[PDB]
Amino acid sequence: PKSLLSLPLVGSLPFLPRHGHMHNNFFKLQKKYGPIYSVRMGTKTTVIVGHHQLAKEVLIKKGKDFSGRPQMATLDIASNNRKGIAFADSGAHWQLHRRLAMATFALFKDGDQKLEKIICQEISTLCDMLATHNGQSIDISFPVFVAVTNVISLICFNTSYKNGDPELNVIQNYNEGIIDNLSKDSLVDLVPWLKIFPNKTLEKLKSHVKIRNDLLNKILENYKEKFRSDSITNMLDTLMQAKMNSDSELLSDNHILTTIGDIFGAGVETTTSVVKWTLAFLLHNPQVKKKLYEEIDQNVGFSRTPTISDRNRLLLLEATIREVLRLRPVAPMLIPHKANVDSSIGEFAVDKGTEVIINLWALHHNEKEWHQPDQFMPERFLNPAGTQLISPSVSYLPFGAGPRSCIGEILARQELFLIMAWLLQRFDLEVPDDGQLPSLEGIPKVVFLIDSFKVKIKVRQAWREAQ
Amino acid sequence: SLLSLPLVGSLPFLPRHGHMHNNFFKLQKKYGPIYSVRMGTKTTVIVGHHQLAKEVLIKKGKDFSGRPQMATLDIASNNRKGIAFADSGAHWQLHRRLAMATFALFKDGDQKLEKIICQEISTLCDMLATHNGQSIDISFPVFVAVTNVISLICFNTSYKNGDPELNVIQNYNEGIIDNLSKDSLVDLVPWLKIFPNKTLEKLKSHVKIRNDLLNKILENYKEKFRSDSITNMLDTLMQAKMNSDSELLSDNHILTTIGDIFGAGVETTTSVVKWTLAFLLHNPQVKKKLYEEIDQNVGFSRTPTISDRNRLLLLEATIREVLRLRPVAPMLIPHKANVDSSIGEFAVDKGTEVIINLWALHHNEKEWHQPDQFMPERFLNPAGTQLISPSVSYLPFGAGPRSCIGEILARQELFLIMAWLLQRFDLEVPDDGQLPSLEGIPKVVFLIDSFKVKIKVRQAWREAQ
Ligand code: HEM
Ligand code: HEM
Ligand SMILES: [C-]#[N+][C@H](C)[C@@H]1CC[C@@H]2[C@@H]3CC[C@H]4C[C@@H](OC=O)CC[C@]4(C)[C@H]3CC[C@@]21C
Ligand SMILES: [C-]#[N+][C@H](C)[C@@H]1CC[C@@H]2[C@@H]3CC[C@H]4C[C@@H](OC=O)CC[C@]4(C)[C@H]3CC[C@@]21C
Repeated sequence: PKSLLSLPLVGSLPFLPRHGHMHNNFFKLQKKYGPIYSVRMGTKTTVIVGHHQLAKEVLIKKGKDFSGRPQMATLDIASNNRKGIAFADSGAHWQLHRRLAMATFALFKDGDQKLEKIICQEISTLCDMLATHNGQSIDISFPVFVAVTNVISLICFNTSYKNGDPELNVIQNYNEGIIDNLSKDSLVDLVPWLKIFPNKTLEKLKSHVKIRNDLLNKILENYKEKFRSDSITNMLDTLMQAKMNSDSELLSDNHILTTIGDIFGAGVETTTSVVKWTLAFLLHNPQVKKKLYEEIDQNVGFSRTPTISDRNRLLLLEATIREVLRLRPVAPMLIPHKANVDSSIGEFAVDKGTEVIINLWALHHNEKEWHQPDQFMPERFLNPAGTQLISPSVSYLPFGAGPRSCIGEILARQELFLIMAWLLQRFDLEVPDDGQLPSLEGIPKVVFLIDSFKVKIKVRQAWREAQ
Repeated sequence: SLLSLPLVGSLPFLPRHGHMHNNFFKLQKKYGPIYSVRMGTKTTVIVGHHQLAKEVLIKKGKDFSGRPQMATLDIASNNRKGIAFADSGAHWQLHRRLAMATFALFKDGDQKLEKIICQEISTLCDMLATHNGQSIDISFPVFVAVTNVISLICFNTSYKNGDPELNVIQNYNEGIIDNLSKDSLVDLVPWLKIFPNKTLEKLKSHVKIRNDLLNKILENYKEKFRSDSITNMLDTLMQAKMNSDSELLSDNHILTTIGDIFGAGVETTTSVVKWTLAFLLHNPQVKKKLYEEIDQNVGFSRTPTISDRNRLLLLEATIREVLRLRPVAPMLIPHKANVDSSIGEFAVDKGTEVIINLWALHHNEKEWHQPDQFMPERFLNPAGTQLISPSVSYLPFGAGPRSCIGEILARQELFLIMAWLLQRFDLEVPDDGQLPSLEGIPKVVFLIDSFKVKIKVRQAWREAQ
């Protein structure tokens, strides 16, 4: 029986570009194809991994095999040709700067530079500014941005900004610009639209990165006179020292600049996003918010301000931060990895140079590893009696794992806990007067961001009477 | 057999569709330049020709110098205190007089208005220059500059960079403007009283923050005031009360007058600057001529001064054309008949609200050539060597008893901001090509949608520094 012919197929993708969130689109495909599959774009083959078993083989068991980074035209501009840490390929450059960066956080282990003290100082500044807005609905994005930017500038240069220093608006402006132009889908851009049609994405990215580089360069030069081999106390000292003791090819001035830029961008954008997400979920869940005010008042009161040691007491607050980092991870697909050598994932072959994506969203929403994964439930991280924190699932990796794992996790966890505890001790946070709630859908950029929203700020009466 | 339906109400256009001032203007084709509308028991008269407008504001200004009472205006003005929304009477008359007498304290000296103004503009230009090569919204830096100028006129104080109080003011200013009215204070249908809403409660909560902030300043000034140092607006008001009428100089009355001056000085000037920048982004040809004008007449050996209004004629005509096309108050503030009177020989009863449609006057096709078009040249002789007044149908600052009292301040603020900015900065379209929408948002002030501008330090200024 004759039959019409099937049309020649020159290309095929399993979902529509720019429709839906990529991480969720990859996760939905796991019903059809399993937890690991590949897609080819020209000559580049990419592998997506969506189960914690296989993710741990990529990140840990074989971490060094898959520690590379793929080269992207956008990340080249941002990383000054793959310098820095996050977007540098595995190699001597990345191995050294990563280690020196991790070593700087020991300069702030304890003493007067104890991170908790640096953080609580800026948090005090932030809470004071916020209190002037008593009774008003405001967007707290910038006040937080300034606080974390000062904590990071103290770690990097032992310098901090003064209220109103226009530099803070200049950085805000080129951070905004680069994040808006770098990627529209969690750094996983299947189709290379940038190279098919005429656009100015790369030209915009250069403009913003020029202002960033020139600003950092001005600081790094004015610091060449301040430096003393006897006084290493910040990240810039650590780097400048190794350059003197040298290799010196690796610690060039552009290499140092770009490595500082990564720490700054990483430390400000991630932390500020997660605070905003946490506020948003509490506006949608006043029942959790009420319980957090009760916990913070019974365990800390108002005689003092929260300290890191309160982490052992404010368990629901720690469970909320954990639940927010599960639901809305800062990087729902981490940063793309790359196979440094021929290797394998779950017995499947993977050739050298293959881009490997870990779908963190899939891991955090596996219906077999989590009860009601779509729901904001801080209790999932506490025992039934709410007296002890737990780890309900092994499919939980907000900070990654292995050689490319996060180096600022300690800082981030202290900033988050303290910001939230200080804010909750002093302020009622309510829906703005016109009743709008933030959309919890999110915008998947290099960072998984939430749409800007306003919050009604009111100084709590319990905290007022206590004065 | 078939009859017409009983008709219980009729309005000549659809509420909340289009801009009111323009809907009123369109109706003149059909009804003439003056007609009336009756809402319940309140009759309102709309006036749309310069001849009749000048009879209401000037020839009969005293007959029509009242203000209609509105629930929303009552909250903003603490029950019709202040000046702008105060009914004609002793209170309004005295405070307006004292507010105007305050500007003579700044006619010359170390505190000459041009010195106060140029100081702030210098700070603004230094802040804006840090943004070299970036696209920004210049709303807040201007708001802060002008808030400092007015604060210096009222208290001889200014805010330092970063003072969170400026964000607090910006917040409740935005809140009050957003909830005061949706259409130039000419809200025909009283929706606020028909359906459940929280408009008046949002306004109260914003005004409370304003009143509390102002009260703190005023009661901390009682410990500063001296009879021998009268140098600002608060001094002028306190002296009058010391020399006393004193019943009209209550603390609330002084607060509300100061509130009116701060709000009027800051939100009007900030809007006009944003409107001027928008039009030049749409008219690069005018923008180039301005750069050429200022370069040849002021150069880069010094910053512009007020005396430069004699040479920067295109800049002065551009400002005039922006106040014609996008008046801060397209329908002024509503007036009211204090007595039984007449307009154009028609009877107007006492208590009748009377609205002057300035938009109609400024777009009259018989009085202006291509009134829809942005044409700074219309205010210069064909040779571009002297400013002219091409029509009598031009009243951006009102006229008569309720006319603007800050015109002089505003005209110097506007001229100097633009001159300094054009001397030093290239102002161009942001990187993604978006241009501002010139349609506007008719609120208590005729506002322009928020937009951004790429700011760059000019090479001429650079080289010459
Ligand atoms: C809640 C906050 C944060 C979360 C959830 C987070 C998560 C992550 C993730 C998902 C990655 C990619 C992991 C991978 O490729 O396997 C990463 C890497 C990185 N993180 Fe963060 N991060 C946070 C905060 C911070 C802070 C405060 C800093 C700096 C002080 C920082 C510095 C970095 C850097 C420099 C990298 C690049 C590391 C590399 O490629 O070797 N992060 N982090
Ligand atoms: C471009 C800037 C400005 C424009 C176009 C403008 C225009 C106007 C207009 C049209 C009126 C209403 C006239 C009427 O109701 O018949 C008015 C009134 C008023 N203006 Fe302005 N004005 C400006 C700036 C200022 C400034 C800088 C101040 C104070 C420093 C100020 C203070 C006032 C006050 C207090 C009134 C109320 C007068 C009264 O009701 O007796 N304005 N202005
Ligand atoms: C964790 N995490 C995240 C996975 C990463 C950490 C840092 C890293 C980059 C580093 C560069 C920087 C440039 C800054 O724009 C100018 O400076 C904007 C913000 C970035 C793009 C951040 C965004 C988060 C990241 C991808
Ligand atoms: C000319 N003109 C202008 C068109 C008018 C002059 C002043 C007047 C009022 C006075 C009160 C003030 C309260 C401020 O909110 C807190 O302070 C917000 C801004 C206002 C509402 C301004 C708006 C402009 C005006 C109607």
